[PDB]
Amino acid sequence: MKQYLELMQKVLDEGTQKNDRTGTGTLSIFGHQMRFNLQDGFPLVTTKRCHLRSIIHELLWFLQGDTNIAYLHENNVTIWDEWADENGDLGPVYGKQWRAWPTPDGRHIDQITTVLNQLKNDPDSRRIIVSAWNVGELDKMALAPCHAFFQFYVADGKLSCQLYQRACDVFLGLPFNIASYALLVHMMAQQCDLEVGDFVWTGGDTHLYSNHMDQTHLQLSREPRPLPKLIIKRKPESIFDYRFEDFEIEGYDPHPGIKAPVAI
Amino acid sequence: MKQYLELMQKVLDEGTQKNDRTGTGTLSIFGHQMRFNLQDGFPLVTTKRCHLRSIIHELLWFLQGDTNIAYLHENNVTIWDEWADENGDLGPVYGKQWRAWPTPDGRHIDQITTVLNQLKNDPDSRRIIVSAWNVGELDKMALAPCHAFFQFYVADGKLSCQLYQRACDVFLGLPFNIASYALLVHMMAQQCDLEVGDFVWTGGDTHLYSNHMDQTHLQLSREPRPLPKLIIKRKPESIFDYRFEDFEIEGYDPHPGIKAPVAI
Repeated sequence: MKQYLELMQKVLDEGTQKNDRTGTGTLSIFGHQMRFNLQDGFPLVTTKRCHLRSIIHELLWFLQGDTNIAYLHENNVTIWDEWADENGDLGPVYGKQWRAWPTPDGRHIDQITTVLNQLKNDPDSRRIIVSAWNVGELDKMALAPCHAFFQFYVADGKLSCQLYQRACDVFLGLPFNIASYALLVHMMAQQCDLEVGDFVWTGGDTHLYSNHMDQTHLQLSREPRPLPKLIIKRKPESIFDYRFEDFEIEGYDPHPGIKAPVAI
Repeated sequence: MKQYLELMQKVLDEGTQKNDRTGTGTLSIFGHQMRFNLQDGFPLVTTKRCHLRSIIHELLWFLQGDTNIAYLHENNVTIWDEWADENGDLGPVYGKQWRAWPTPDGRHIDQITTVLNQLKNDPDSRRIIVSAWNVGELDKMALAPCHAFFQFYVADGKLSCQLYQRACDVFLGLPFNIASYALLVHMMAQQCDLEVGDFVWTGGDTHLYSNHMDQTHLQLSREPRPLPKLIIKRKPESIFDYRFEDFEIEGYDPHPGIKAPVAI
């Protein structure tokens, strides 16, 4: 997509050379923001073939709040396998914080229900927020939240959402991330009888791995195509009642897929 | 400053009309980002006279972690008076979360010390973060955090910082906010023997109150002047040992101050 390709070029042009966790070098920039008007089409990259299967399953899984990968395993979704222990547990990652943020006084805060309550009764609130950055539980998580915090906003009958992503592997992870949150905005908008607005993506340490350079140049040589259209075939009674089969994509005509090699 | 004035104009040009908490209407946009290269000067607005007195005192107060306004009162800093109760308490706002985020297992997490530890031992970390958004303590706070979350980054011997501000009164609050965090970056950089990099400001619900419109047009009619220079007269042994007198501003030549009327 235009916004995505321009970010790749920006990292190439002004990114600084360094390293990651402890291995493959990277080119990185700090602080970036882009916007996707969801009325213009569903933001699924077209310059390389992507699939929504895992994205949809993972989001439904997040919304349910159970951090065990049993559900993902049952549906052959393996993106969390590398981090799950022998019992399939990941610790209190995303879902747990979204649906049951633990407090010192023994309560479990449902941030998703809270946000839906705000959107329906106080849409102009300046604090319609969901945070996965629970400082006191970071050490227990298999991975520290990447998509750490997001906020909603309502104007002119449209629902917008801004995500703060602390770090981002532009080539491998970003396409997945943008589609995931775009899907959530559509679901929340449907439950609130609102039209979709903008998805605003804000990133911290935004990078490209050294071994993804040839792949990046290849993708940049391709012209983006018209964005597809998301179809929700059914209207669930609540945000927790969506099903995999409820979502379909129309008019998706991407360029060939590009593999993403990763070091271990 | 150029970046600040362009934001005011953006809100004027594309902001939508609505309301706030429950009173004065506003023009607002959702999702914005701007960058200040601290090497180009200290980002204290020049198109209207500003002062650093309260900003400095408030930041030292945040760093100490005590949320009672006694210190502010002793120094005639009254910006938190409206929210403090009879005993001068504000609940677990900013400072408490920065220095003693409470966990369900009875610990108090010092995020400032943690970040300094990361900057000195693992500067390439993609999670050098401080969050004030403690979901389980929001109801006990006098006010929900506005400057909610910030992240540091190091490259080419320079320290950068990105702040996520969930909501922002562009005319009254933003000038204060930008200078406050810029000051923190300078202090953290000094303690880490690093040069200052960029301060990246990211906002959510960014607005201008209807009764600040004439004031905004007046400020936009003024040409920004060269940014001043921050001087730190002393090098404290730690981030918790700074004093008010350690900071001085040179070359600050602003336009006349503009009052900000507020409804109650």
